[PDB]
Amino acid sequence: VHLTPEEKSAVTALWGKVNVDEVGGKALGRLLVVYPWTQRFFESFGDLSTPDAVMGNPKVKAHGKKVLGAFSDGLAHLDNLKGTFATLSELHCDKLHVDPENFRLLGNVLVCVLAHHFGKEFTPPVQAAYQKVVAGVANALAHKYH
Amino acid sequence: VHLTPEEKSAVTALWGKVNVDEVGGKALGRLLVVYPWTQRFFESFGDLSTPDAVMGNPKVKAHGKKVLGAFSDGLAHLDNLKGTFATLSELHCDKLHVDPENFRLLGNVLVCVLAHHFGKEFTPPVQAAYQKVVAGVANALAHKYH
Amino acid sequence: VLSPADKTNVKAAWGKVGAHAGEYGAEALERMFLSFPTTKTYFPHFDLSHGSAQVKGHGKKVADALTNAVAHVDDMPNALSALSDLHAHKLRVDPVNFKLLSHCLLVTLAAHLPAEFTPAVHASLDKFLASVSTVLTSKYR
Amino acid sequence: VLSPADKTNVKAAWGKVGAHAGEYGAEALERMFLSFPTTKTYFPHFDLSHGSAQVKGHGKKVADALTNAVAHVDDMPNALSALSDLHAHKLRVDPVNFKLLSHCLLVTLAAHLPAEFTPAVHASLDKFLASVSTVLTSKYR
Ligand code: HEM
Ligand code: HEM
Ligand code: HEM
Ligand code: HEM
Repeated sequence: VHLTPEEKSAVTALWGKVNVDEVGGKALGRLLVVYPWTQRFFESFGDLSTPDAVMGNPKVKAHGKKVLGAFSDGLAHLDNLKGTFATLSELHCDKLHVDPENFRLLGNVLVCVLAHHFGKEFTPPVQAAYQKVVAGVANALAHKYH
Repeated sequence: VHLTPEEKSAVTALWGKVNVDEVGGKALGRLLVVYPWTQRFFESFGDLSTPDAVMGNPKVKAHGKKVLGAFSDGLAHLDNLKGTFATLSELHCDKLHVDPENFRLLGNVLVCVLAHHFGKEFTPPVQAAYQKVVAGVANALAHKYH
Repeated sequence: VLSPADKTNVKAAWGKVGAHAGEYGAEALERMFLSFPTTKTYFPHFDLSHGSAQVKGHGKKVADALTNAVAHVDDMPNALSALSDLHAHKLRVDPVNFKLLSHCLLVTLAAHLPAEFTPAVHASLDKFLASVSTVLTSKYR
Repeated sequence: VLSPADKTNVKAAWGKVGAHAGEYGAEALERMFLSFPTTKTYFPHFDLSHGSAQVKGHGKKVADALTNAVAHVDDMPNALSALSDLHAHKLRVDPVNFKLLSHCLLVTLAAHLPAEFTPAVHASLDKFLASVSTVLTSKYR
């Protein structure tokens, strides 16, 4: 993915302010709440019956932390997401068989979380820069299907 | 895109039987008929008011011939569709701004045309091989968006 | 929306399918499993190899549901309500998967009904399957 | 489907938008044009730069249509029928584009309504926009 200097700046500055122990869980929990078919892949996580149970689920929060970790790594290798994501592409595509559209969905839910967390600071140009990043990460995670 | 020998065989053998002066126009015309928003990009083609006008439109038939030509070229370079398709990706993405989902749609409509034309010969395994090809062509045409 | 012409086209094409309904439902499922491998995970208790009695039996169920939708085309949400709850709530079928099966059903019909699969009828069938798919994913909205 | 809880959640959140309706409609459009450049081609007679009176005026129209849908949420197909014909027949708007604008509308609401944009309300709004989008693309099925 190619971000202009202007966009790299937008992305990096916002990211340095992200609570990395919390934001991932907020995005994963919202993905499970808003697009409930994704819960199919998380049966071992326990109670996902209501939004409160999902958001307060310890495993959702821990797993989200790993997901955010992967986005952080991608933000650091925007020029080789394919390589950065090979192992994870193999897991999500070859092993779990997650349809790649859900990669786009999780990226958009993360964008919604960032907007909710940063408010006015998440301006339209900053959002545009993040859309390029999440589309980049989604395409790399789907490499094993291409 | 990686096809097994078995699939390369399936694809190449069927393709050698395709009427290349006709099949492209049948796929493009059906794309315009079945998913009518695509007509937005073909205003200069004239009468597209009914299915008969679309299918019998000389320009639809001529344009489809070019589209089929591109698929033929791709079938010949399954190991560098990105390169084979660079110029066309630039046209469809940078110039016309066609949403890439329509690339997947045109590929699936071509698959429907092949099934209609070959009947029982277009077996489930042969179809699977062609789905890998059209997904490959669609991903390459969308490269300029990635 | 399904127009009067679309309803006529679908009833006509489905009419030609006849005793082959279940066989075509099974062929569509097989084409789906071979073409879009991700869909196979919904069927663990099924052997999906060619000639499988389970895929054959399930193809008959899919055909019967489509036939019910054709027969009550003006009341589709009600007719497929229980099926909608099953696929969305219990099975958690990804919405994208309905587009995949719909495509395989069109391919199967195109492969068996050369005279009937005209561009106009192809369009009506696509709209019919899109409508069925909308209903089946409605317990998500 | 939109459940009773979803209708309450949407009316509540939209209620907090208040006099800001049109401004948010315009911000959503701008976010859409910047984030998904392909959508700009539908607006040739519009200058889409920030502060554009046309995008501001058009944001008010989009908000008013959403407000009409909220107000007649149980009769959405009828309420948005003319808008449906316009976007599908005349404008030929690609169905994918509704998902894009819907996403930008959620982002805009999340950016302006911190207290209201809870996971439950986010889900209701997503379902509401999905329903609006289904209606707006229905003159395709
Ligand atoms: C861009 C989006 C995504 C990213 C960056 C991502 C990242 C990750 C990471 C880092 C792990 C842990 C890997 C490890 O244990 O070494 C993981 C696991 C997992 N992910 Fe994702 N993921 C994404 C989307 C999805 C989606 C959409 C689903 C399905 C709804 C999904 C389902 C799973 C499952 C089931 C596991 C557990 C694998 C196991 O431990 O056996 N992921 N993901
Ligand atoms: C995989 C799918 C597709 C392939 C292989 C393909 C291939 C081609 C080719 C070979 C040309 C002629 C290029 C030239 O004149 O040098 C062309 C032109 C064009 N295509 Fe496509 N195309 C695809 C999909 C689409 C879709 C989905 C749309 C939009 C609905 C579209 C719209 C156009 C337009 C408007 C032109 C005319 C460009 C001009 O002459 O100014 N194409 N395409
Ligand atoms: C045109 C669309 C579809 C129709 C008409 C349809 C119809 C049906 C019917 C009639 C049943 C049997 C219900 C019963 O026993 O009461 C069923 C079951 C099922 N369907 Fe579908 N279906 C469709 C699409 C899908 C898709 C796209 C998937 C997933 C890829 C799917 C996965 C399943 C599964 C997993 C079962 C349960 C099988 C079992 O455990 O016995 N369906 N469907
Ligand atoms: C939530 C979804 C949407 C709503 C509620 C909505 C609403 C509206 C309304 C109320 C109008 C004015 C109609 C009139 O003047 O009578 C309009 C016009 C228009 N819309 Fe949308 N719209 C939506 C999505 C879209 C999308 C996704 C696109 C394309 C990317 C689009 C493109 C247009 C265009 C090109 C016009 C005409 C502008 C002009 O020529 O003046 N709309 N829309």
